[PDB]
Amino acid sequence: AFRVLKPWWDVFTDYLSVAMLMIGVFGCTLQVMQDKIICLPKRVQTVEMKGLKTDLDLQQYSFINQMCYERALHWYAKYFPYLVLIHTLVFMLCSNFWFKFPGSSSKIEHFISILGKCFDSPWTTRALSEVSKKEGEQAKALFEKVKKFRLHVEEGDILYAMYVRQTVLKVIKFLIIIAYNSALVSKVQFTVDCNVDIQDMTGYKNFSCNHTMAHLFSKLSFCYLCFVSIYGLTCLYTLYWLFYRSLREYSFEYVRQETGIDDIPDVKNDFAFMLHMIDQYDPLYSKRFAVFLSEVSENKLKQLNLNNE
Amino acid sequence: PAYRILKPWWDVFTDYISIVMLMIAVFGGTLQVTQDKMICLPCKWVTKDSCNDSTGPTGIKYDLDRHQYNYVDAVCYENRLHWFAKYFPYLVLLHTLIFLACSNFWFKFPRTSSKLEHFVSILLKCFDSPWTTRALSEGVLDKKEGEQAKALFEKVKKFRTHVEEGDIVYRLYMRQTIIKVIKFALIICYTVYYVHNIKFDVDCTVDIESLTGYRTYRCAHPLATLFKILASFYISLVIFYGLICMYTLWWMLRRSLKKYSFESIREESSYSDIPDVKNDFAFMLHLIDQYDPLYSKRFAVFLSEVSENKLRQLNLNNE
Amino acid sequence: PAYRILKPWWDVFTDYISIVMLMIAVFGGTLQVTQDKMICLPCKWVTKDSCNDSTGPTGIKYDLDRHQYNYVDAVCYENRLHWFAKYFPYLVLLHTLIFLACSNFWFKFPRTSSKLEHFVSILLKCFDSPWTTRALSEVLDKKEGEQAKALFEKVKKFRTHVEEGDIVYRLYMRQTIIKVIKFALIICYTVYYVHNIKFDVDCTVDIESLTGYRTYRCAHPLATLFKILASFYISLVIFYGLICMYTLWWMLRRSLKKYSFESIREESSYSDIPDVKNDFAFMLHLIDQYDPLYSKRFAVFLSEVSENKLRQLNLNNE
Amino acid sequence: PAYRILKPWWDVFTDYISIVMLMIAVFGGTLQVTQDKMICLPCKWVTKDSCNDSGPTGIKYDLDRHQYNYVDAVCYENRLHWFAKYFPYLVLLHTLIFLACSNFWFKFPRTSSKLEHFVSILLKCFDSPWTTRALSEAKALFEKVKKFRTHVEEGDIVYRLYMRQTIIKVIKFALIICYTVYYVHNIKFDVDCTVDIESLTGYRTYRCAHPLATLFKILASFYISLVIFYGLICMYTLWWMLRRSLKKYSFESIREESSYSDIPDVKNDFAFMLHLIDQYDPLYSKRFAVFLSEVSENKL
Amino acid sequence: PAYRILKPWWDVFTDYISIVMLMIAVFGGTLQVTQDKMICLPCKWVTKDSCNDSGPTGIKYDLDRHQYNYVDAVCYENRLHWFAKYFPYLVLLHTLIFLACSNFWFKFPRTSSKLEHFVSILLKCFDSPWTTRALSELDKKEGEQAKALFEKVKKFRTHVEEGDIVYRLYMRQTIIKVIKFALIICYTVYYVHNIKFDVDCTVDIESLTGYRTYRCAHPLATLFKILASFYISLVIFYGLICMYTLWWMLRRSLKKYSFESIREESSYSDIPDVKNDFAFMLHLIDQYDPLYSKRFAVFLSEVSENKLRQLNLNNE
Amino acid sequence: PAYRILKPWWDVFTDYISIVMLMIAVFGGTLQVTQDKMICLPCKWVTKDSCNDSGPTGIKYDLDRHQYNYVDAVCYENRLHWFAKYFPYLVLLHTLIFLACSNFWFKFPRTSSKLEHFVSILLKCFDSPWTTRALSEVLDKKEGEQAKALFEKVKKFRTHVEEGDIVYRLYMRQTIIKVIKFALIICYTVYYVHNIKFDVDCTVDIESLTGYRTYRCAHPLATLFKILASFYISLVIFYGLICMYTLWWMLRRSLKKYSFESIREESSYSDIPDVKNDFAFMLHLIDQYDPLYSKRFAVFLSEVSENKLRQLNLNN
Ligand SMILES: CCCCCCCC/C=C/CCCCCCCC(=O)OC[C@H](COP(=O)(O)OCCN)OC(=O)CCCCCCC/C=C/CCCCCCCC
Ligand SMILES: CCCCCCCC/C=C\CCCCCCCC(=O)OC[C@H](COP(=O)(O)OCCN)OC(=O)CCCCCCC/C=C/CCCCCCCC
Ligand SMILES: CCCCCCCC/C=C\CCCCCCCC(=O)OC[C@H](COP(=O)(O)OCCN)OC(=O)CCCCCCC/C=C/CCCCCCCC
Repeated sequence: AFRVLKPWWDVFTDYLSVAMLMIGVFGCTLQVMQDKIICLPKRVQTVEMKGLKTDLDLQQYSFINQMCYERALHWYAKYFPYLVLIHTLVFMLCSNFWFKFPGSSSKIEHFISILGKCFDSPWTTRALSEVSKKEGEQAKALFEKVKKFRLHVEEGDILYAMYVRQTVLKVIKFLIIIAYNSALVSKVQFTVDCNVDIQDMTGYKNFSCNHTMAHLFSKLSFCYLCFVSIYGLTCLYTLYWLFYRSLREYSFEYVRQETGIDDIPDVKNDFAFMLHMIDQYDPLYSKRFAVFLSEVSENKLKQLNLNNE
Repeated sequence: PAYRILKPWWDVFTDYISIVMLMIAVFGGTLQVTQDKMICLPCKWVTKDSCNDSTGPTGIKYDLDRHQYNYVDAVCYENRLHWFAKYFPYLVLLHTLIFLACSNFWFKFPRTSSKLEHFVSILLKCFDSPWTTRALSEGVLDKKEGEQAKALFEKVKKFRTHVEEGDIVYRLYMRQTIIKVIKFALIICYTVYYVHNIKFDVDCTVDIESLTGYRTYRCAHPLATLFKILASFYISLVIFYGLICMYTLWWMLRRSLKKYSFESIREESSYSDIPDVKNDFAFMLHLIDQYDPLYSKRFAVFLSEVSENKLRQLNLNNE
Repeated sequence: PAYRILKPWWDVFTDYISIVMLMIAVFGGTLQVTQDKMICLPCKWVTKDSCNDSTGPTGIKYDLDRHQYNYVDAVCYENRLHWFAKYFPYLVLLHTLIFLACSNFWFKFPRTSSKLEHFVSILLKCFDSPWTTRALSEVLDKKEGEQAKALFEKVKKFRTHVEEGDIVYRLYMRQTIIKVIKFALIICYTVYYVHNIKFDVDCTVDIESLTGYRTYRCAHPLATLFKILASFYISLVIFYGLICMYTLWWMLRRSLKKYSFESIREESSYSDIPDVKNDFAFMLHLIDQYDPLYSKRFAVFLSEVSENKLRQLNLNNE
Repeated sequence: PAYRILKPWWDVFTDYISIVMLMIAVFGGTLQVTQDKMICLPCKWVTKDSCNDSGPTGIKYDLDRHQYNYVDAVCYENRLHWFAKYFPYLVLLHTLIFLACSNFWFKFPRTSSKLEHFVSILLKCFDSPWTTRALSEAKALFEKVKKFRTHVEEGDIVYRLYMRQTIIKVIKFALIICYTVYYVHNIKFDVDCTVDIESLTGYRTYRCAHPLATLFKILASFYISLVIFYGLICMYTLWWMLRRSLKKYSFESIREESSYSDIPDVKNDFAFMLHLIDQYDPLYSKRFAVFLSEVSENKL
Repeated sequence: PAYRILKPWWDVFTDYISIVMLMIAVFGGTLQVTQDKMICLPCKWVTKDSCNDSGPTGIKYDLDRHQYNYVDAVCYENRLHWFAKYFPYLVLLHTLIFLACSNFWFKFPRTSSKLEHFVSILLKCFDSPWTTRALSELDKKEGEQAKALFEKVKKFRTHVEEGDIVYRLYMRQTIIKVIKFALIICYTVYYVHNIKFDVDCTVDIESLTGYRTYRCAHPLATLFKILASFYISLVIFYGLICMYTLWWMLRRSLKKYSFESIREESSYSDIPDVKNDFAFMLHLIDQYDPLYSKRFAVFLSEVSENKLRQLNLNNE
Repeated sequence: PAYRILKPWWDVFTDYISIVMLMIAVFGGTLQVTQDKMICLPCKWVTKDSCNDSGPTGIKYDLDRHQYNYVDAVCYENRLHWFAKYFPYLVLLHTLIFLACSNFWFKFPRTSSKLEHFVSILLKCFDSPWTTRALSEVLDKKEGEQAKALFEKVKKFRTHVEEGDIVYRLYMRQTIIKVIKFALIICYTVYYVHNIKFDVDCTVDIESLTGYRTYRCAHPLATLFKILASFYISLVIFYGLICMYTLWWMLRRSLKKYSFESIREESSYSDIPDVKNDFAFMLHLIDQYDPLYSKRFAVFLSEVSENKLRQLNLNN
């Protein structure tokens, strides 16, 4: 189960990435339009006014339009949606980066399988009733399974460090995106002074142009900037929650406070990290899984099984 | 999928209204990209920054190129067309996306989503269980069916202990309702205020005399009446959405959804031991009552210790 | 999926007519969005704001720019072309969406959707029950007898649940009434305004200060096409009217809230099948309209004589 | 669909002809919507409202672009033949009515219920293990078959609806061929329009070129060919429903081949759909014979 | 679907080739709809009803835009070759005929019924565990399904050997495909050179325009030549596949299948030498996978039925 | 579909890369079909077939709109490079050929049958209830019959597939073709990507129809068709690198010999032989995807597990 190991901030970032992809696709379809920039030459040769004849054909106007689109419009105003698509693709790929690793996937699947089968175990409810037959043998087998999990997962710390790496990658990518987008968002202007030297072709040298979708691209850039800022705030909170409490150390003393048996130990490394995942999801899962960690609880279960047999 | 039981008639109504509103947003958006322009004609005689408006008739010669006309159209469309006429479909799309996010936030938020999927799964599988019909009819039972019945009883008990502790689902549904109704109020206020600025005839004065020769132009916005009727239809849809939202708020606040009394089911059957469920469990059971009281009636038989006593006795007989 | 049993011939016909109307609605909407325009040429000689209509021939020099022509087209399309000719496909789309909403509010409203799903499940379970064959014959396995008894109890519980109140019948009656009155209004205003879709329009918008001419003659190229999309649409509505009217007659020629099993209780030996009423009666009448065999083999689960026969048969097998 | 066997070769062949007719109708419809127009040019010189044609230099007409568009629209509306303008819509309507005639035998709830009952019992007999034992030499299934026979021999509504559908599908073919053949010569590339817009344009008569006429020609010819095929198929269908009586089916060959000779001669709607079964594959009918003979019921 | 088992490598190759030619037909038709115009400029100096072809300033033709459009339409209709105008429509029609000829095997009700029955019995023989158990050399449900399946196989074998309708239909389909391949290659190879970028039109519209001869450029002519070369290559590949299929049918009698190697490998050495249509569909099975015929052949020998009935007698 | 198991990480990576290349091919083709042209303006001053380039007012060329269109069409046909014109069609064809090379493994009927049968038995063994008990080391009649039939089918399928290697040979050929085509694509695209220029000097000699000899043209989509091409090249490089790694994965170890020493040593069933050829190849592919499938299947081929299964069946 890969949905359960995803906290609220991860789903929020996934939906923000989906919205950013939609913005990029809309910008690309905006760039599909043929009519992009409209240019007019400068210094052309009850008050009644008369029009200024520029003595230019339609083809000369089209040539001026394309020359000023290529050599006067800023590269950001032309290739913003493609950059948005690339950035949102990299953001989406790195969202499940700690999910797709082989060992990470194996330990996550083992944890969710063990936790789910513990959740439908009658003896968990039996031990909760004790705190506040055949199923005894199943509980003994599940205790050996929990010990196997402790030997199989706790020796490593790949998951927490790899999650920290993915979150740091998200934070730095948000920083770079915000930086260059704030630096280049002022380049998307309506009126552009185009100064291409096509005087030998059209007769004029200075042109004043307008980018027709400059306002729409500016609004799209500001919306993308707001989305990236929300993404960065979410990732900054993720970094704060990751680093303010040591996820290499899960204190089960909160279980010890209301539950009388004190034998359950303080798990370390990957076990503590994934238990913090499940605590962010639902703390009842951890408070129930706590009772399967003790050894004197196993001895009491063995005593009950000996009485039954 | 299986969440339809948790969506009452108001939620379905807002779901379909949001779908139609998104269709409106898409239609207005594609028209705005495609055929949104302003055909601008200069005023030959001006008087104090305004058009003067002073043997066969002959056309007025403006001596303007086609591209000077396009430049004038783009400049006046950018500068003097009201922002509402330019950004109505995108504002509608943003509002509908936020409405859909508010209506589907509790389905995606893990803390409430876990409780919701647990409730839906165990309630549906209790509804199709055979021992529910066996108990409500008041023999021999199959081994597999007996194991399913005892497992379902234990799961219902553990879920009842798991859910009644807090009221996260009730609080989230409440907050979604107030957010939706205040956003409806804001949407209707600003849309009604700014809906009259979508005009066919727009007088622009953009100071491009150095490039064209004329200063004031009289532009025609072709998609102004179509955008006006689209905005009126959007306002009507938002009005319906908001009225449904205040009905949902009144339904939430009139009674106490955090307290369920099973007096209807418990008096009807012989089981007088069914407890008065409270908190979040009571809230989603009230939602199911808004869908169908039969689901709650068939689920209440799993909350009584008399029923589990009879099940245990029959299972001991079978074993 | 399994709702096809609850759709009689009139419902299927109205669904197909609504689909065709939606097709012509999106067709006209595409035309109106993409090539809807108005070619307006000024009348050089005029008399009291009216078109006077008065060596090889030479073209009339109007001395108008292309953009002046575009402005004249836009103004006389906005001001003088009738609103019906401009917004007919949108009206057709809105009416088709309203008709579809009225047709599917039966299945989308949760209070009646739950009852409809329960009735469909119970009816299909009784349809596939082997004991019904024996019930229509006049040995079963333990599983067959057990499931027959369980579905007998389920049928009894469902009859207690649904027969208490009529919400399905009331909603169906209201939907038919709303569809009939919508057809009446649609036919009235469409027939009244279909004569304004004309190819030739004389426009007089007073833009002499911007163009130089007062009155113009305009050709609306799509108008004739819209005409063959309008009258045709009217015919469809007429069908959608008459069929719906028949449905209304079917809801008024007899009380659908009283289903009589007289034919079955006379043909079959079981004479104890009660005269079911209310929503149960209404859905049984709908199923009778679909296929009488479903109701015929469902009627054996409403009689206690068949229950006693099943109990005795199960005891004989035991 | 569920009636994969009740449709013989003529039914499926006409269905595919209808599909190809529908796609060419849609192609012609988008053709007429998107770029269908006509380019109209006046005759400058005149001799009794004509043009005389008394290096080379182009002829000036003193017409604006909008005057040309007005002439195009007016001549397209007035002097282009209505067939050349509404051929794809006529084809689309004809194919929609053809598909409605084909699927009304499927959509009517009484006939749909009867067909689904026969299909369900036929398939459950086809997958039944006892028919193999009978052919080598289910009681509730036999009683169901007898009850279905008593239910379905009461009326022949399915055969009557099939007959009516065949008559509509052949007379519509006749009308389509007559009118399309008569009017296919009105799709000309070069037309003459005399629309009397001299007060707005200055010219009276114009020569117009219809760019999509020739395509609309050959497609129409193509359409005619397809219709002919349809009609020919329908023609033989009429023969198939007039040479033999489909309301009475004889099981003589199967009951002679099989050990049981007590299979009665089936009548009515049962006979008609068993004739359809024999047209598709005789195995289904041969197999359903042994689920009908009362001698095999006594053996069952 | 269920007919995937009956289609050998040539059939699936032709299907993918045909869908590719449909893709190029759709592309060509869309481009012929959208940008199949031509740009015609009048020849200023006419010499013997032709073009003399005899700082700089542009040539003034005194023609409106609408006269240019009229000249374009008239010369596109009259003096452009019919191949350059109807290449995508002809390609679509040919591909549709190829699809119809390839799928008429599955749509003719007699042959479709035979093929569906063959597929059903082969698949249920694949699902049968007793078929594997017998080849390896008793459950009640296994015995019932087994007895039903051998009786099914005997009934099918008696049914299908009556007529070789399916083999003759496949022969006719291959012959139609190869002759249509020959005709397509002949006329397309002849007429592909007529797609030219530069054409000269002489349409006699001097009464309306003032010029007699015009020089026209067809912008889509080179793209249409590329598409025609692609179509010719695809049809050449399809035709070579058809040659191999016809040679496969004519190499050995497909109406005569011997199980000699199969019954020599297995303990059962009395599997009969089937013939006609059953032999044909079994040859197609061998073309797809010899394992299907390998596991199906045990249902035809009398020794296998004798031991099946002996084991049923032991069970009963 | 069912063949998701047989696709390792390199295969799904190339699938996503091919999907992205098809996406950019569709985008480039849409741009090429819709708005690919060039704006050509005549050069008033000509010197040695080139432009001299020796308030302000415009230059009057005295050319109609249709003369401009004719000049644009002729200089797009004759002087713009073929790579700039046909880059979207080339990337579309290359992506189609790469997808065909990827899926010819799945579509070839012999290898399709082998892969489908392998995947079917592997999925029914992976979900077999007997595997959990065997790994944990009475039997239900239905479950025992299913286990016995599954064991016999695994044995006979191993004998059926061990005879020859056709799946490995096709995979080898597909990887070789995919790397050779990658090399050719990179070479020719890198060589011809420099011909996509925004400014093109055209000289087409239409002075008789236009009046000018040399024109200067702007190709509006050139720069875009530059960067997309670069992007395309980047994707191809990635594709090639992945293919190169796959080629190395074919050569560093013998893919036709599989040893169960990773399972037979750990498990008590040390009697597992070394499978060979195609069976070894698909088992190595499973190990590339997930070793759990091969580990759970490995108990169904050893004979000690067969002995213990027969003992459990006898105990019932
Ligand atoms: C906010 C999200 C919005 C999502 C946007 C989706 C993608 C948008 C990008 C579009 C991609 C390519 C389409 C561009 C076509 C532009 C052609 C263009 O502008 O040419 C100008 C010219 C101006 O048109 P007139 O004839 O004056 O029309 C005036 C109407 N009386 O237009 C043309 O020549 C043809 C226009 C092409 C239309 C293309 C779009 C049509 C969309 C179909 C609408 C579907 C209707 C649905 C049902 C309607 C209600 C029943
Ligand atoms: C592998 C090859 C596959 C080829 C498939 C191509 C599909 C399209 C084929 C049909 C072509 C139709 C031609 C339409 C031309 C109509 C007249 C014309 O020239 O239109 C120009 C007009 C100018 O824009 P206006 O809206 O007027 O701008 C100013 C007002 N805002 O519109 C256009 O730009 C083109 C008109 C529509 C053509 C394109 C239609 C399909 C476009 C698909 C968009 C692809 C976007 C992909 C999104 C993600 C990208 C990473
Ligand atoms: C019953 C059918 C219902 C569906 C109909 C839906 C209508 C189409 C929806 C898309 C709206 C876009 C249409 C825009 C039209 C106005 C734009 C305009 O001014 O175009 C000018 C210009 C007119 O001249 P040309 O075509 O160059 O003439 C050359 C002479 N041979 O037209 C264009 O450029 C094309 C305009 C856009 C066309 C896009 C839609 C065409 C659809 C193609 C249908 C066939 C597709 C598959 C082909 C099958 C193989 C044969």
